[PDB]
Amino acid sequence: GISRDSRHKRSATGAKRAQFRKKRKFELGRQPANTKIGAKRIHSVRTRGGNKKYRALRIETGNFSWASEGISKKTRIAGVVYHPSNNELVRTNTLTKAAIVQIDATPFRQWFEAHYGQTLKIESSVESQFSAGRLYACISSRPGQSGRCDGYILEGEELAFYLRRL
Amino acid sequence: MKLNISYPVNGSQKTFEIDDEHRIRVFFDKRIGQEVDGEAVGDEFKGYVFKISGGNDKQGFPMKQGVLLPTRIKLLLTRKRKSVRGAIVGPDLAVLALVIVKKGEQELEGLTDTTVPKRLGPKRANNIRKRLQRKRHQRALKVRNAQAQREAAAEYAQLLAKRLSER
Amino acid sequence: QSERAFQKQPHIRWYKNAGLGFKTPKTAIEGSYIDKKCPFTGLVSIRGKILTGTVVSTKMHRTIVIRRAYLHYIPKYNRYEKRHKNVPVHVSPAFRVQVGDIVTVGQCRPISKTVRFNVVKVS
Amino acid sequence: AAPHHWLLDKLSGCYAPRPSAGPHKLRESLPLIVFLRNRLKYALNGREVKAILMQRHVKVDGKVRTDTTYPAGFMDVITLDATNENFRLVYDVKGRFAVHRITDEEASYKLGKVKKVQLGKKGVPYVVTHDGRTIRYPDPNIKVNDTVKIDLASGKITDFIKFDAGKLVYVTGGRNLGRIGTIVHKERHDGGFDLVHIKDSLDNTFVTRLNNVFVIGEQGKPYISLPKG
Amino acid sequence: KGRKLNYSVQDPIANYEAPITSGYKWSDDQIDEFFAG
Amino acid sequence: VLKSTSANDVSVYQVSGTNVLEYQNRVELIQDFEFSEASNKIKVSRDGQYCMATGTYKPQIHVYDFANLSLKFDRHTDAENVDFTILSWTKSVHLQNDRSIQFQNKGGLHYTTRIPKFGRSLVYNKVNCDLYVGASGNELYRLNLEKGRFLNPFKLDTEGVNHVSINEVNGLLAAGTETNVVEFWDPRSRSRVSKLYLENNIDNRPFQVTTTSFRNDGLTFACGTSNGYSYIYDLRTSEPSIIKDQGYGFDIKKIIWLDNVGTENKIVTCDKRIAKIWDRLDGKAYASMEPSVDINDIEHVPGTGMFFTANESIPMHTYYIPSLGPSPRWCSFLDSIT
RNA sequence: GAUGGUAGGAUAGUGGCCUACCAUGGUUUCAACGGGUAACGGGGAAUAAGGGUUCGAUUCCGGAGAGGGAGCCUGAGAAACG
RNA sequence: AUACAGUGAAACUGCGAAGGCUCAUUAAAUCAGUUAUCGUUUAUUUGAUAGUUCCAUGGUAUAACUGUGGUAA
Repeated sequence: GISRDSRHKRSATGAKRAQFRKKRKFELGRQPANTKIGAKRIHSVRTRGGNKKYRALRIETGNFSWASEGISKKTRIAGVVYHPSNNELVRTNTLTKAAIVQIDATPFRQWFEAHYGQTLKIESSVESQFSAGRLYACISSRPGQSGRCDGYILEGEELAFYLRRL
Repeated sequence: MKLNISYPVNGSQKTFEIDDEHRIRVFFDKRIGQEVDGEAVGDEFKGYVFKISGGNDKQGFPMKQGVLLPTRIKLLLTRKRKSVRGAIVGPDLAVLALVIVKKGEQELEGLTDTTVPKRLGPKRANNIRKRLQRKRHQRALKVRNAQAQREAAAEYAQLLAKRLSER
Repeated sequence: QSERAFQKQPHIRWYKNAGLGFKTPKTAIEGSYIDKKCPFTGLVSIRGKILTGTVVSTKMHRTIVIRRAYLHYIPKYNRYEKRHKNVPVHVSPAFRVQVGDIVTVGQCRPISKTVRFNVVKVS
Repeated sequence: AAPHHWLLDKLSGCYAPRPSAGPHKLRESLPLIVFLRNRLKYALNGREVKAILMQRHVKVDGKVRTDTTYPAGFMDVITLDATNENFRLVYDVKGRFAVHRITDEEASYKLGKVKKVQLGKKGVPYVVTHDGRTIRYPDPNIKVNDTVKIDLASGKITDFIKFDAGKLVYVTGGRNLGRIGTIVHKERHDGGFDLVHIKDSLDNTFVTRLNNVFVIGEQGKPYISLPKG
Repeated sequence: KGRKLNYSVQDPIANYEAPITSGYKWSDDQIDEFFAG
Repeated sequence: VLKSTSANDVSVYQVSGTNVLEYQNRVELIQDFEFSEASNKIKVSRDGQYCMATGTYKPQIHVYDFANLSLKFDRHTDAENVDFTILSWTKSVHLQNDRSIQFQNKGGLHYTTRIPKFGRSLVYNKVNCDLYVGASGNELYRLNLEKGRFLNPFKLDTEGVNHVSINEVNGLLAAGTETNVVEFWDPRSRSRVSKLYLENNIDNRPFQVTTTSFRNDGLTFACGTSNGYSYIYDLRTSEPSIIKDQGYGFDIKKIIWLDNVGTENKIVTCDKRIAKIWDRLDGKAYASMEPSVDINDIEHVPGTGMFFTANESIPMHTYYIPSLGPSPRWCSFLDSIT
């Protein structure tokens, strides 16, 4: 990154003759670490005293949350199909916040068969993924700042809310 | 060339100015760690084996163990550009360091037949082999700290309970 | 009321109150509008000072451009040249503000490059 | 290089003593060197005021706090052991620090304006003041700008003065800094020039802010003693 | 489409490199009789 | 003596592996060869030294002098890179993951320009000096280094292109698209000449061609896919091909020839985990180079038998083959240690 | 990026601060935007002096620089006079 | 004072220097006050603030130091 200041750009009035200043330390834009899938490597960068910041690049073990009961359990990552904060970001298959990524939902199968007995009330277009294995789930946590991959599962309303999109 | 030689377990080390470089040519194009014989560096020390351990060349520049390229190169060490000779030994070493790991056929009145002792015995208890009143006071101050703080906290939480009952 | 991706929703339908003499309309308490930066449900909290004036343009959405003429006691040429000010402001689910419409706003948490004020009243 | 509040004579020096960090701010306090040395004159220079600070005569707020630039702000009761000196220092009517002399039963406490009440962590009600005494558990009816009375042996609130219409208020801040009389008017606006207004000898009127004013008692009965002329 | 495809002329790259005369070691007739089909 | 992996009656060696008495018999070739936990892309310059390796987090440039066996510098560039080339020595051009293009010099960062859409590949033309940059969509752009203009961008098919390359001895512009068509343009005419279609016999899903290459005879063309299937092509009966399924087959990214050293008609293929090498006119594997981690891409040093990968680990692996050729003049005691 | 909206990146965090997508906005005769110096002078920036009436106390002219641009590192604080 | 015991060159340590010249001309954007940050960082100052235990004390590896040396340095 470069900057965080209004001095390089124009305001709501249209001004000119900028030529302002050598940029300070507190306009610090670090490089955009597009977090991907790999082996888990988090860079421990420093800022503002001992404010360590976890910059995750190759995180896997996503803690994704069963919605209707709120069961955040551990799984892997496959790939993001739709994220128009950059439509090339899904072409390159990175992993950022608020992305809709696919999960092999085998521990969710284990929890359902463990606290319900039988195997398969829950919606049908996610029951198809209960059968097959890959369910859609959206990342909540920030791997570029907190270094973690947490998320929430897609269950019904939010599922169709994304499936009608793409 | 000069050959520094070290017999480590006896604690002996001495340099020997060996001219007549076809004696020297046994070491040529052999990098650090690879062993050698006494047979092609000398005749009076046969059955000898020396693990080489670097050496400053003329212009004094050291070699660090195992890079490549027996000329001089400019690396980054403890980070700034320092000049360092390559690990492989060639014709232009001033001194070359050697560790003798087996005595062969002749006694040496510098290395074998003369030796130095060590420095001094150990100081730590476990190094000599191979408090409890503080343990009283630590535990007593810890249980007293618990019996002060964890009781006083509830002792003003009950005053909060009195304010909540009166409110 | 969902024309964009990424789970358009309140962020924890939801309802709160900034207090301090400004009402929350019943659709803004329990209605289908999201209230992302409208301070009644919102994510922002109120502070600062509250300014009042009529408008000039409400052309783009979530842009309320207030005008604010005010008295100032000029001592230089001993006559009052009349004031005029401008401030962009995000929408609220209480009034489609047209030309005229003296309204007031409270200072909070810079939303765009130049907006710190969001509508809390219409009269 | 000085402020106005210290009552500092100009024929003193060149470098003015910056107070160190502490309870109060820089702009609303006087350190101990400008207190003892050149106001009531128990010293002649910095060397001997450091000497008596090492001797530890000062007992501000019941603790010793041996420091030269310790920022004694509003009504920190400076206590000196020899000749039982008890000093409550308040504001006069023209902006300076009038240091009134009090007695032991009055210096056994102080009062403090409450700034905010918090549900901070683990269900604990919470109160701060201008010296930052985070004391546990007041009643739920502590609004902003009320007045707690600190214990000064332990830290507990002993008495409480509610801020409402008809209370004796002290103004520290803005162009009303250091006035007493608290009743002509009440006017709470919604973000500025909001206050209770203060009388004069002819009962004149005045405007200030909420945070720049704080209560000291009742209409005729403050349990603080005040100096006179 | 503001910063998207500015068809301007830029200062440092106007003589960043220099061309070559013969270039391809083949002939253009070799191109034509190379991919006639 | 460095250990060798098992293969088909042939030996390879790695230097700077994940595993590479050992501390006191270290075999380190290039000092400070390690990045910040991954690697983007490595390539060796046309002259006998100065290899360049792009960065991973706070991405750098990392020029290594081969005649000094260490690092020269690391210009921390502004954004994360995907593709670049080297233009002789000191000049080089890069493009990042955003649609911006950097021009590094001896002083570094001579300019930063942009392309209107997100780009994926860049090549330079030695003849009349226009870099062709392949991006997403209908758009294959030019930035000519003569007069710094822009040129009349090449109209593609729908989705775009994964790789562009021009032929060396005659200039035939390749562009590996998504819909199996290879879209050969002519660097003379600025028009299409052919729209060759790629076929198979398995047809799992509609693969996209990701790697294009030529060599210095100017008659054949090496083609890739998004499935782990190498392809050869000639003008001689250009509709079929010879194909090479690979035993894992995710996405082949680097297919490069051996057209300048001995042991001829041999080619290196490289997908995400493995990089193999086989012979022309039969399609039988000469060797393979299985590392302990995935591969971001590779490169092969000219004149000799050594390879440099960019991977997803902390160091980069170098792979020496003492049967393909010798070790070069700056590594001229690798044949003495192993 | 002009003006705003949605999301992400980076942040110490607010923020078109940067990028994807979308809308064609926004300031102005109630002075936009632009023109220069006794802008080595001015603006209280401050002390005022018991008769000097724009001399007469000071903070700051603007930002930079440690041979020249570039990149990196340290720290509660830095794009370090070391 | 036969495991330490005072002077103390040279070495580790705690800190020191804790704020100094020249050059091209910015019109409330340089500056001064003020509102706010439940929109944020914070060493030091000050007030507060910790409850998971199956069949008498834990490991080599480096200095300083000796010893052999290289180099004009």
